[PDB]
Amino acid sequence: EGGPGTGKTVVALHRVAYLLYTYRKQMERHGVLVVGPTPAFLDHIGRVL
Amino acid sequence: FPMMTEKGTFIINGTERVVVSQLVRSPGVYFDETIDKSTEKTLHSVKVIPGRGAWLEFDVDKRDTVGVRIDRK
Repeated sequence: EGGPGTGKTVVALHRVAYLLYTYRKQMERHGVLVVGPTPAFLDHIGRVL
Repeated sequence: FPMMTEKGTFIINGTERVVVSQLVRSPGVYFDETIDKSTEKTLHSVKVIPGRGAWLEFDVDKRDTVGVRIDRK
């Protein structure tokens, strides 16, 4: 949780990448569920993921 | 009680016979890993296999829950 303009989204995606590399044995077959408020936000995630 | 000769054989009705050693799976707890064809997920299971008695199996299924099968029920 952080005030606006702190880039929380990219930090969270970096955290996700770190988790999915470190524990790839336990998660790679299960995948990731990315939940977003609008389709445009999910397109943004698809761009920066 | 039939007795073994010095040659390692049994004389049964005058005929010389031999008893061969049988290779068998030992009783114990055996863990196994397989792939769920429906999801390609990795599932684990374990069987406790006794010399005599009911079987006891545990497993982690594709929905990430731990379950038990008792007496193959």
